[PDB]
Amino acid sequence: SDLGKKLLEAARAGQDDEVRILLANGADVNTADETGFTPLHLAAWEGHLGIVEVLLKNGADVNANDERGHTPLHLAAYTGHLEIVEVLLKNGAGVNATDVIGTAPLHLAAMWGHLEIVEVLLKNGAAVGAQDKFGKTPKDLARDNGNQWIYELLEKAEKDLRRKLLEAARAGHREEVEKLIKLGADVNTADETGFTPLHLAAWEGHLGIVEVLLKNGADVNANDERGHTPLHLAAYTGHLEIVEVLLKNGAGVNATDVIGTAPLHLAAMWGHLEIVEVLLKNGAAVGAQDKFGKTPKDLARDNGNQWIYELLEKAEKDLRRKLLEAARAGHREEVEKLIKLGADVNTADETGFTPLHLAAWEGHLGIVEVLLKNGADVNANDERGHTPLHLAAYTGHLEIVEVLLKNGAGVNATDVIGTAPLHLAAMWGHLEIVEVLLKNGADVNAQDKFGKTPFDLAIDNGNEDIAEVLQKAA
Repeated sequence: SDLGKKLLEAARAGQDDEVRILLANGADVNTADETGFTPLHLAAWEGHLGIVEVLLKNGADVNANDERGHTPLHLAAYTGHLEIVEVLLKNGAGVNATDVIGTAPLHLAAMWGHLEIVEVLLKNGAAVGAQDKFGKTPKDLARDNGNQWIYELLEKAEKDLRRKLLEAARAGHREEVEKLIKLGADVNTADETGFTPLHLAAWEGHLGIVEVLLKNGADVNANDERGHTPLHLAAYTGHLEIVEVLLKNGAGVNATDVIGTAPLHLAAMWGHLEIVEVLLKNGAAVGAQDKFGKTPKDLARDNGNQWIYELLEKAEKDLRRKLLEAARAGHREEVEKLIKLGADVNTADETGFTPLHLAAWEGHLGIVEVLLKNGADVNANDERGHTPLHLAAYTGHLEIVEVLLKNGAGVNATDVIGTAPLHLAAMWGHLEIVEVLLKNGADVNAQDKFGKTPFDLAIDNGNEDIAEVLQKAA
């Protein structure tokens, strides 16, 4: 619009009567130049109050944005035209509008020292905590630029939001909380002992506030000065719903304070059955001990929470059963985790088979290595007196024999019948394994219950090759 082009220049120039003529003619009040500036942008950037008010009466978009997100309120605050600021807000300007850099009007007012404008912007709900791409707040800009009066004004406002926020989270003022967050309050501020608004909201049982704080980016796993997370406090005080929300939002179900106390310790200690079930269902480890060696089960037993003791006792039994089943099936992932939850690595079934036994019998070298480094007894015996090395030689798992011996497997161990690993290897014709056993110092003269030697068993089973080797070894 050529007519709108002259109106833009008429606003930059400041000719009220010329503008009035152009408004009665009908030239678009929201004309825009190449950048995106409208007649109301320039009336505010130059400081023509009367013109501004007149454009507002003809419905100039109070929140028009140029190609970089600058509104008329940005420009008025930049240049320091207080009368235009107050007017623009009277027409519903966005007090917290930000450009593509995240700069708000309060950034500009604070930087250039327009105290009166700063006071007004705050009176209309400006967020003191807003940060730009450089991470600067209006307080930091004032400070860095030497506006001590303004810096102290904003430093005092931030100090008040942190205090009022914490007091609201601890008091249950869901509305007051949501308000203070809009005003820039640091959602992750911490009191003298490190408690955040989330700690307090969980400690006091304000589910609503816990939901708001999380939606706004609160650290769900925030630690006080001693390692207590909000999940700790929710379990301590016993707020099922909060415990659920936190876990849904990524809470550390096994987080431990400086005393090794986890949330499960506290639920069991203070008899919060429902929360105990939620924590176990979400991966809580039953084997965790505090600095006194007490597990969650010890604390329920010591504190008289029997039904909770039963559940934890069952959970322990279930993990040691699943570990045996995982070791057999060949599920390294299931094994590794079950070991973390607290599954006894040296547990045994009815036969006396341990997870290591099952792993050697089924030929799961991966799972074998996991158990060994986790302290699995290499020379564990079953009712038959079998060692994992026995089962390995029985089945021909070469690599599992090497790893077992590597980790100290009794090479000359004998079962109840006196059978040794070398007997099995020669009996079942595992040439390569016979070479490893003898190379690892295996007894060649060993006799079983029948006086038979590994060579004799190589004869009876008719493995010439292994026979010639045992014959050469002797």
